[PDB]
Parts: sequence; C-alpha cells; structure tokens
Amino acid sequence: AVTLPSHSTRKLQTRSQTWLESREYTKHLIRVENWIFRNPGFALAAAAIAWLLGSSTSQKVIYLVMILLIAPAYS
Amino acid sequence: AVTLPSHSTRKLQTRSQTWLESREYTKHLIRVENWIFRNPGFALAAAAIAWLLGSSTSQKVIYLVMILLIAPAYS
Amino acid sequence: SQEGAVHTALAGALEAEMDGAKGRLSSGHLKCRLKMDKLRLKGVSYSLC
Amino acid sequence: SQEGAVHTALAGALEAEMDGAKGRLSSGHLKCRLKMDKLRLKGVSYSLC
Repeated sequence: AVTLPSHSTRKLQTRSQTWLESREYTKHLIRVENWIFRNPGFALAAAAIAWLLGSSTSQKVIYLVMILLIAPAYS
Repeated sequence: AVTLPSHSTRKLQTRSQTWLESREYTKHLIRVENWIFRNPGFALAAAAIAWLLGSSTSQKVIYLVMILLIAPAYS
Repeated sequence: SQEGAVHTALAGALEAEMDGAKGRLSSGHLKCRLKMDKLRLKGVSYSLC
Repeated sequence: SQEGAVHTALAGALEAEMDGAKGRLSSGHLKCRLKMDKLRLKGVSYSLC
C-alpha cells in the first residue's frame, strides 16, 4: 500500500549490520534538503510563523527547525 | 531507492482526479496513528519535553503536537 | 523491482493514455473567445405550426 | 509489484540465509557459563627442550 510502516523503529540490535544500514542518515538528510531546495520560499514562511510563536529566541529557533522538518515529510 | 520524493508536492490541479487521490489524508493519519499506538511511552516523553519548553500553555501544546508529528516520520 | 514505490511516489500526477506516438490527455484548460457575430437564427420567417 | 517498497521498509531487519528447510542466521548472541574444573594442562611434567 501507501503507508508501509518502517522497520527502523524496531531495529534489531546486534554486532552485524542490519538490512540497509549505510543509507539511513543520508536518507533523511537527502529528503529534507531536496524538499527545501525545490521550495525555498517556505523558509521565509516558516521563519515568519516561528517568529510570531514563542517568547524567547531559542524557542523561536526551535519552532523554525521543527516546522522546517515537519513540512518536507508532511507528517 | 529509499527516498523517492512524493509527487503530491507538485500536485497537478485540474477538474479530473489525480493518480491516487483517495489515499493521501488517510495515508498520513494512518502512519501517525499506527506509530503512536505502537509506542505509547513517547507520548509521556513528548509531554515532558513540551512542558519544559515554551512559556504559555499554547506554546507547550503546539510543541507537544509538533513533536508527536515529527517523531513518527523521523523527518 | 521498485514499481510499487513509484506508483505511490506518483500521487497528484495525472494519468494519460497513448495512441500510437501521440499522447491523449483528458485534463486541462483552453481559453477561447467566442465571436458570435455571424450566428443567425435559422427559424426566423417560419410560420407557426 | 510492491517489492522494492517492502525492501526499503525492511530497514533494520536482519538478513538470513536458508539452505534446505533450515535457515541460518548470521547475527545473534548467547550466554554460556564455562565450567573449567576438568580442564588440565597437557604439558606440565615435561622436561625443557
């Protein structure tokens, strides 16, 4: 189907490598970077929405990062 | 390979229905609901991390929701 | 075989169908200006039935 | 064919190889306690070379 739950949730831990081990980090980073590169204006949209949220600066930067992560996955 | 960017980003808007139009909303909701149902303790962890962030109540609730969405996707 | 990961990657993409070397699409928009200044009424000068 | 989709879904699952009905795993672990109370030394009571 379309959902197909990932098994990296239940990653079996052992001395040997798992099924597709070399690809996890690049997998997620590539997805995020590609979506951001194709759609740059949403960086500005997320910056504005994060600035209007959160009192302190660190809260606003965390809002910015969490929006910029939750958008490329449409999670 | 593993990434395979979704086309719903560049959805072609017309009168006629697109390729898989009946499955998008239920797709994302099913992913999130399944992950949260499998791992309930992360609800507590996310509630705690949201409580420690953000001054007002609304900021803490938004942090909780964004964590509970950004965790199932590992976005 | 990757042929089902692409069927799900395709979403919001329109289908089409090809006849010979030509591809028929069934979803779009045209914009026409309709000049009806040479349209007549065929029925005028007829007698009521 | 939904097969490469499953192959990418199976990230973090262990490989295994089956010969006959029996399938051998290539990763795991076990815990044994070693009773070394009947282990002797073959060499002692030999004169030096």
